[PDB]
Amino acid sequence: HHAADYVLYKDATKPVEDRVADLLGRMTLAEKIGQMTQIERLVATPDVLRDNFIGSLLSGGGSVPRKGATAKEWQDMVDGFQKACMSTRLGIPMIYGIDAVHGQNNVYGATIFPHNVGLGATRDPYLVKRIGEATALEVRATGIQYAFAPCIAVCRDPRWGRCYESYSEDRRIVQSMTELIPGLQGDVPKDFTSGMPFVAGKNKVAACAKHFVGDGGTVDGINANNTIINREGLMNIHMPAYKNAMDKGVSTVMISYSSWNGVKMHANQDLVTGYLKDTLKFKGFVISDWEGIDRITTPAGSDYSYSVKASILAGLDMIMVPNKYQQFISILTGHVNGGVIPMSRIDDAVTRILRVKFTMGLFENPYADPAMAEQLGKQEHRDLAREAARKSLVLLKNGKTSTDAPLLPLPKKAPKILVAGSHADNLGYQCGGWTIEWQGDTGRTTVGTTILEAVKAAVDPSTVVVFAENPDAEFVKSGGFSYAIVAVGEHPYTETKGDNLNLTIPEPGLSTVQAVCGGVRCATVLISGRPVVVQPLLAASDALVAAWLPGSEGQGVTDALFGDFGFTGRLPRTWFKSVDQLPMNVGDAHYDPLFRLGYGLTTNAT
Ligand SMILES: *[C@@H]1O[C@H](CO)[C@@H](O)[C@H](O)[C@H]1NC(C)=O
Repeated sequence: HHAADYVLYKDATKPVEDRVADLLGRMTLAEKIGQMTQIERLVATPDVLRDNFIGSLLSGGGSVPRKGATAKEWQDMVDGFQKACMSTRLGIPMIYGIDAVHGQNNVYGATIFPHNVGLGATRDPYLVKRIGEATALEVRATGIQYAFAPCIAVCRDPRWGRCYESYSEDRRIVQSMTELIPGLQGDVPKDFTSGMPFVAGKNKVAACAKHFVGDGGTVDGINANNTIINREGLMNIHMPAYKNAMDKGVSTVMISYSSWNGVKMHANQDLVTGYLKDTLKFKGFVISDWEGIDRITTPAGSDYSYSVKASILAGLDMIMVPNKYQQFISILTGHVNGGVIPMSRIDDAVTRILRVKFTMGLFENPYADPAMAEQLGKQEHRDLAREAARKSLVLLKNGKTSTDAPLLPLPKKAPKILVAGSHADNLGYQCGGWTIEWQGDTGRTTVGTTILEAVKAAVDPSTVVVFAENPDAEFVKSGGFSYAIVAVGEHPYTETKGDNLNLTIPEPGLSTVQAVCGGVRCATVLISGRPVVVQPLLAASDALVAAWLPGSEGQGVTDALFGDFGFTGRLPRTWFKSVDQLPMNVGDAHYDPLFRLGYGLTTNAT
């Protein structure tokens, strides 16, 4: 179809499958294995990208061009690495991936939405769609084309450090919230074949259903450990949302570090090829986790030869190396040259990678759009995050006795009020993990509104607002306060750092609630990624709200505290009485919750 130097794969009017086959038929083994290789930006250079024909780059948590970088700085970084890849013989663009899991959360000034546990509490899949929509725009603001989300783990034990990354312990809720996928990617057309990848174009991103499969079912909630459950229970609890993800055209699937009955996911051919690919008919690309193939062995990295063979034969297509690319490429090349990995396996992997790249429009728009930079932290998106935060809140108590006046909603007009606690004025704590840094961080880490800021923004001008982080009992008694709002809870964490067998919040937390509530009628705002030991907090408090990890828009919290909207959130997880009960789900036998799944009190707007 026309000039003498025509190349079919470069013709945007041709069918994706024809473009994929055309390009594939031209590629050398080095060019094929290059597509299968994803490296960290920290090891990337123009020569490295060109000389090893690299297929993909990522930023891990905290991997940023610099602290405070603008959207434009991100675009220019991404474009520099793209220019190198486009300069190879075949000019195959790279795809850049990142953990944009509650907004474009590594980026300064990005809107930070509630983490998944709170979204589960909203029971609003359209809200979650809109969050996917907004997140795609903020990811494209930075020139990035690929988000490692959604996490569709079904967390069955809250001692897991990733429980906040699960929408719920109930798979039906997780299933409903796969609407994040068409938000991030665009809706699939009416004719669509389940399992095909889809991304609408340059204003959308490729998505990633993760981590396949049973990541939320591990023993004692130990992150990346073994999930012991029969096939029936794997398929009834952990798998279903993957089929909803196929039906919505999820582009990619990331494999879990976890094992299923002692078999590493990253080596599990029956599940990755037999089930995901051959039974679900998945046609996008399967990606490893970060040194996931290394960790097939114990110790990790003790037979990288075997890791490469096991993973690739199992059916993984792209490998998140992410640093030792030369070793990865060399070992895989050697296995193919030795006949240990057939060319049919390499060609399948490359076909899937190229199918996602052509489908999403990456060969037509390999570079960033500078007009999209201004999408970052946009007010419309902050309004959406505020709505989500407010909708996520679960009211657990609202009066000590059944005869007390309901504390919430609080009046905006009062002579003097107290805001107190470690989490009342700490933006980093209210965002939790995967925010700026991998593990999150403390204090004013990005643009947002703390709970204290939000109070000051909500109250009548005649209300005096006093902040004290950890006031003693006498301070409160002597202060002439109408009421207090006290915010306490967990510190930020991510992955194995968040694994916690006691689930008791750090001090001073309880002690400040006790001091404050001892003095004046109090509304306690509990910031956590999960249920935590709550009976002592409840005993002290007039009202108590489970606000989860509500993100940058702290006005969502005060929207409900002051009655602009009613409380509507409901527990998306069981609240336990004691950690000795765990695991405890919601049709066991020892099922004896403090608050059952679905519990939540309501108020009416004032
Ligand atoms: C689970 O963690 C335990 C305790 O650290 C360790 O013995 C074991 O290797 C882990 N198992 C798996 C499958 O990761």
